[PDB]
Amino acid sequence: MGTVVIVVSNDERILEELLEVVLKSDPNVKTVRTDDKEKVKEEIEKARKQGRPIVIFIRGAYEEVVRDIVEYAQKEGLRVLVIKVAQDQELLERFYEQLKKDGVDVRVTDNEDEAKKRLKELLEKVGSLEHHHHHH
Repeated sequence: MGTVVIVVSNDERILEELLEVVLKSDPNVKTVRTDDKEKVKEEIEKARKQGRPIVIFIRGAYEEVVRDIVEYAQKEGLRVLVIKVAQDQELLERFYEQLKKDGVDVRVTDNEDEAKKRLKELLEKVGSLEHHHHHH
């Protein structure tokens, strides 16, 4: 109950399309476009309260803010899983390194087409692990 899945991508329309994917898949799973620091934390309190997964849509430039939020989500003791569209960028990689070095799990989809599929497939169960055995 109350798993936190943070959908990040640089382009807006991707987060919009991917919003509609998860929102129509389940309207009680709180898909919040906010890109904020304090608000995400407030919505996480609501998520754990209901006992439902929460999907936070942050942009690539805004993703820098997510590390401020990570501390709170750890203090909760929740499963923190960042679903992130990689696409060969130094800024995108810069922040990404902080997640893995810390211990927060990050699913790099590396595409937008598969990203939306990943989201709905994680709602089939909970979203707390890889759906493929990542050899290479």
